[PDB]
Amino acid sequence: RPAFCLEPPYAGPGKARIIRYFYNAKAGAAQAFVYGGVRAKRNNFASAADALAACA
Repeated sequence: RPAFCLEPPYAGPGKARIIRYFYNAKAGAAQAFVYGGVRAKRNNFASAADALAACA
């Protein structure tokens, strides 16, 4: 799998409250986190299905 799939989630400095998904390779799962709306990293998906498609 791509290296970015190993990143922990990055909320960023923004104050928005947007649910996004990251791939947790240790758990083999797509997991929800709250994203602040700015400075997204690569392991940041709109849905669990998208995270799994890229990283599973």
